[PDB]
Amino acid sequence: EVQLQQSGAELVRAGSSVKMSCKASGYTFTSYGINWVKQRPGQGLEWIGYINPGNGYTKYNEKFKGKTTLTVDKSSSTAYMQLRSLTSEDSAVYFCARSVYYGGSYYFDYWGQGTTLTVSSAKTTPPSVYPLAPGSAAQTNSMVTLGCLVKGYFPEPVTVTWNSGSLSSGVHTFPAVLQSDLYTLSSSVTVPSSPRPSETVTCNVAHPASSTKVDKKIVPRD
Amino acid sequence: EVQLQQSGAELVRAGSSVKMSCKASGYTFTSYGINWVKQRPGQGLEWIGYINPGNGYTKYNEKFKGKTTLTVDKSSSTAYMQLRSLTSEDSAVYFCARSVYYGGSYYFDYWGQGTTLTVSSAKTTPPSVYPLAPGSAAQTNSMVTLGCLVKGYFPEPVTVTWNSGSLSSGVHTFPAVLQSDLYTLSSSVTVPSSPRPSETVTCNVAHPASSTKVDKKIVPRD
Amino acid sequence: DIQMTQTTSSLSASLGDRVTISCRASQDISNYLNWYQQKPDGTVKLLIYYTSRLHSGVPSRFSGSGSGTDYSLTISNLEQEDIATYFCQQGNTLPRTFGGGTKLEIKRADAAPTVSIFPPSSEQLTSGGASVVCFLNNFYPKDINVKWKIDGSERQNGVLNSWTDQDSKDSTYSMSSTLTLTKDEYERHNSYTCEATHKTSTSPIVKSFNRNEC
Amino acid sequence: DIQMTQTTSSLSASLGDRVTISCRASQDISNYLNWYQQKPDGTVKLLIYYTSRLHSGVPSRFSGSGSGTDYSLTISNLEQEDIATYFCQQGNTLPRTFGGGTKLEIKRADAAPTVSIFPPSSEQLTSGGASVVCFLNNFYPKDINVKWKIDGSERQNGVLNSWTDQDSKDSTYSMSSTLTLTKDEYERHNSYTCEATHKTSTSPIVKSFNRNEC
Repeated sequence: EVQLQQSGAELVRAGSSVKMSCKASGYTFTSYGINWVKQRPGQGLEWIGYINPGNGYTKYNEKFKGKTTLTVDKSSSTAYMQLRSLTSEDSAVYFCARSVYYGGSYYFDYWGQGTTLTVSSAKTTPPSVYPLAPGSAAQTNSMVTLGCLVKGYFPEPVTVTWNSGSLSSGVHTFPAVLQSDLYTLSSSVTVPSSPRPSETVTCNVAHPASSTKVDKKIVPRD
Repeated sequence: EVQLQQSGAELVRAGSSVKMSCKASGYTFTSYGINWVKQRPGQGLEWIGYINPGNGYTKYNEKFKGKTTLTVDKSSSTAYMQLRSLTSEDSAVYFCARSVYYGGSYYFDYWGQGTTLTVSSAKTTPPSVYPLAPGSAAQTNSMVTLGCLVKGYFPEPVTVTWNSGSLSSGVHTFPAVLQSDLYTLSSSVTVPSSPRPSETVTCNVAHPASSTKVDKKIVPRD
Repeated sequence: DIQMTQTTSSLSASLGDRVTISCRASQDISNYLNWYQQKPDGTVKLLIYYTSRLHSGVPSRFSGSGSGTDYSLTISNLEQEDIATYFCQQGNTLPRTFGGGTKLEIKRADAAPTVSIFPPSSEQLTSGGASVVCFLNNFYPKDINVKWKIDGSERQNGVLNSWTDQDSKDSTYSMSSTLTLTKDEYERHNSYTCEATHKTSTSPIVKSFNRNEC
Repeated sequence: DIQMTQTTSSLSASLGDRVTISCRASQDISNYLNWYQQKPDGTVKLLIYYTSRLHSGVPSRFSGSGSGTDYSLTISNLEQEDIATYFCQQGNTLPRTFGGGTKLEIKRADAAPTVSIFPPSSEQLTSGGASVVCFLNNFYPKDINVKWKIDGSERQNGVLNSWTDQDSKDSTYSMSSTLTLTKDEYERHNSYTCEATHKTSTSPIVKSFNRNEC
């Protein structure tokens, strides 16, 4: 079995640098080539370069070229990639892959899990949690939807659960969005109108980075 | 990694001459040329001349030429510019930029922080800090606007501050203008009609070049 | 440079169907087209390489054909786990280029969003902050636009939106939008509205609230 | 010498907008045109070289184009950090020459000036000089006229003005006008008036004060 196993520094100020490791196992490291592909949060796969550990050297994708250095270390059977001038548009997941030949030309047969990189200047900041209830008294008469707002945190991720997890149906946890260098997300839940407020509805949000564990019960009114 | 550091401000008399230095570090100082751009407060960017660090250098712009002179010192990685017959007009910011080449083109890639030149015969003079109390709540109702006037100082900068900083919203500190061969700036602050004069409000101005620190409490009347 | 284009970003097909994804290349790629899959995991495995027809180590239910400029992948028996994103790529010239990918979704019938407005909470108001949140749950398809109105108009500035991937059990979509204002501006107006425009009605769905009806 | 002109001395834009700054050389430049960015604090940096196409290591939101004599720089999703002045330059022929520059400023709702006048502080008069200050704060657009009157008259001489760069929080500008007279001439008039006209009203927000009523 073949395996590209990677990782490296993952959260850095802008203008900084990073070195990503791509460790190959299961074959002889000098018989094939590695490629690094970029994928910003907004889909699309971007080809960067190609290092050939053996007939030694490289070839870069105009655009990453100049800001990207591809090297490798034969002895440790590890290839490396380094991003200089890190900026925000660089915050993304990077994969490495082995190119095989077969008739015609090359193709990527094995992929690393990809190391995530997040170019920020933010500081670990706990999330503020606020309850989201109907509001203007007027239900939605039949079933009722309540929420939980989690604002101003960093970094990711965040754990949101309702009634310790007893509530699992009708729950929507939205991907976090970057307000101002901080993240914000919310989670809705839906229960018959016979439960709330009568029965208790509580969101259990957690933010490991800041050792923040919190339980905001959803009571009526404002 | 590649950087050019320029050297401090230069207050100098009209008629005299000065010599500013540019220092490279992070690359081979002799493989690239050096140019000098001039920028008077009149925004515009100008090109003075270029110089070849490893050769007999030189190449000026018919204009700064004859009044300027570019030099260098291999064994120091430094670039120098010597202005002569100084006058108001020569007052401006001077940047040094490295020339790099790419398939037929010459562009400036790295700039230094630039240096400031001031052509004046002024002496060091502590600023006077006057109280700007408000005489008519006619102008803008329900909020007050107090101020500090800082006149007669030299040279720049001047740092103004309100209530040691605990007061920082609604405060505008205006660029200084050159009055009678000295500087004059002001600053304004806005607070609710309750805070003044109930609670104090004072402007703390500082003039390093004079070892001056003045704290003017703003009181009514005149 | 060689442009790899894949018509249909979002392909809709029901479990069982034989899905076919398409890929076109800005020029004759000489049968050096490869297909990569990507689960919601983010992981990407190799499926078919060399102008289709060539299996790597995946189920036989995956295949490709084509030539010249046009290529297509195929999924004879669409599996639940096959709901992923598919990228074609060319190996004919440098640099290497991938298509824009095609993500799959399931059969669902038109649904129409259940919209919900939520004024800020006491708690956030006391910390001197205000965020108006609105919910658009379980709709179909995923196309949807939201607009905020303060006292009857505008407000683009300060709106933050997020959408969920298709739903595991029901194949719907959900969206959250947040208008975030200062506590001082917030209180300057009484009515807030969340208007949702969906291909389920020509009349925009509307939900609002009057700051003094709580 | 190759004249370089920029289509403007400043442009307005909104965060998230695509911004285009053009340049035009008095003669053919063979695509030998570069673009630089000067941050409000003076620090300058290379943005794009070789006919607005190639870059140093800047966001891929920036990009440029053109040829012959007309060249353009386009910043797509305008960011707060991009509020700056842009310069074009050609390395074609000597002397190298630059373009006038184009400063960005964020668009906002019109805003009239809060105006305040201030009489010479006692302290200052003891000096033999009397300055009269007038602040015109938090207004937009930027363009703005100020006129001084004494018992109703001209005061072309002795005035000195100063303008803030567009504020970072809100998107307003401020200006400070100052009439500097000698205590002598100062005690020779009663009314001192500051009048500020702004395309936000026909009638100027006049402010003033009387020496005898203090």
